[PDB]
Amino acid sequence: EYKQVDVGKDGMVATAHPLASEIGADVLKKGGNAIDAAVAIQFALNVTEPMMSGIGGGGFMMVYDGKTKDTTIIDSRERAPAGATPDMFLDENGKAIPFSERVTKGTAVGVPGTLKGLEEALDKWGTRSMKQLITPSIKLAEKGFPIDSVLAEAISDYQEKLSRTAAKDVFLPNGEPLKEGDTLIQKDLAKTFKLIRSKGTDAFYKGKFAKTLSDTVQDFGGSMTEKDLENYDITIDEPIWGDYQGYQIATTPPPSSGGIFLLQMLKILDHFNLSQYDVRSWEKYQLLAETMHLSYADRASYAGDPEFVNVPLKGLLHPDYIKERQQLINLDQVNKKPKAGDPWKYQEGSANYKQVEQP
Amino acid sequence: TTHFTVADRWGNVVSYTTTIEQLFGTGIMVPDYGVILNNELTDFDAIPGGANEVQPNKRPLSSMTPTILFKDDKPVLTVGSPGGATIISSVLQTILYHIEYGMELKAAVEEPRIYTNSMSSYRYEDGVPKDVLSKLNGMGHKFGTSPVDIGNVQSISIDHENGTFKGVADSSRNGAAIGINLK
Repeated sequence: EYKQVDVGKDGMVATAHPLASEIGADVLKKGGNAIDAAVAIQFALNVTEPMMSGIGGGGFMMVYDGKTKDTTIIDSRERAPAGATPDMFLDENGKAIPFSERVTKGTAVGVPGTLKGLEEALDKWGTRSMKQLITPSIKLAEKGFPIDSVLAEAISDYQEKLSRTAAKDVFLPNGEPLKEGDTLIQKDLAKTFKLIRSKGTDAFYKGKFAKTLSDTVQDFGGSMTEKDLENYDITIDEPIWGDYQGYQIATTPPPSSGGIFLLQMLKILDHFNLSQYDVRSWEKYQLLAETMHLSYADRASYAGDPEFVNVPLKGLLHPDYIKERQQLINLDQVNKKPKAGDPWKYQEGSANYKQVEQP
Repeated sequence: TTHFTVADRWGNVVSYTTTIEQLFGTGIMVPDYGVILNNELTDFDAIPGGANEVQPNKRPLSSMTPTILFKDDKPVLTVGSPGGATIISSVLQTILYHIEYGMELKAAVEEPRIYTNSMSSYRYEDGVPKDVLSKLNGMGHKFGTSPVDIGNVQSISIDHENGTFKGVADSSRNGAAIGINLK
């Protein structure tokens, strides 16, 4: 029996898969810290929740350091390869390739960062070796585990794109999707984890794996090279901070839109004193929906990778800008043409990009 | 995408959102190596010229929102979720329900969410009342005929007075919270 709520005196783990939570908790019980446990959990989720994350991808890992009292983010968001181009998702007529078609092409594959992120996290805060931490996941991959309902539904839902690639041998053996309770065995992933254990992250970013990954991306139409993999490094990001209702909030900056617009929606909604409305009242949902429209419009207009583009952060969160936006919201009427605001009236500078509506 | 969180006895706290973009990413597996490849670059704008256009060596805009809240200069709450653009809304709503509405953390996490980023894109979870949906659609909203789950919030709260941790996993997946009690 696993539970979805727990309490403890000496630490806590919460993940989307019981086997991963077990592995993270085990690390802590054996004297590892939260960063060691988080690294072990990522490997475990890579095996047991393989549709959602892993060393083929990237992420944002926010860590509060209990010794230095600093909060920092290991940003392992994937990079576009050197051969990527602004128009790479357009057809010959200069119109967007339909999303569902884009998803399965090699051009969609970013240079993976997750493994580089785990290595950096251990370098900064680790007290356990990557060799210790990856070992339980090598065993889950090699020996297998019975698949949960979420995984089973995923294999079924995504049967078509899995059927087009080498993934078919793992998830659709004999041409049939594995069912809830069936054993999933991932021998090749096990082998890859053994190579990482023996040779370090070079097993991934260099050598035969890097060549094979690159060649495969190219077979599916993408431009990624071995040099792209060699060039990759994570970035250390400073959180963006805001105040809400007596709390300081540390959240994720560009290249995520998440922190700025979490803070902006909180700031807009804080004007309304939402608790005055019952938690299931139409008034509450109205105010939520209207705020979301304004903030998501700003996101579409103004957010991108801050190594490349000017995100008007000061402007977007300026108390006077918030006021302007909040003033656009009524209980009894809906904005039928919500648009981005002009955060540039509330800070210096200008966009080094244009306003282009997406299909 | 998945979101997880860990806190230890030395006061370290981790809030980590991680993804391969779509479920199973591109669907492409590196042959003989078992690695499923992300489709993350489709998070870029298809039509260039704007803030989130494709460039070489550029990273596609994310909506992942791993977050830690502090009180009296100590971490007290961790929040994050999978779900693409809906993430910002799931984290917002969890914070609103826990703090603005003062709801207990599991309750705050389980409270039915909504999401809408435009006049032609609406989602709601089971439990948003039918008459509420009638009222909102009556004003020009476009909520659909059935609910969908939105997000999957894992969260840890930390009580520094009593020296305890509380873990919560969202019922939208089969997640587990496991507390540590040494000895």
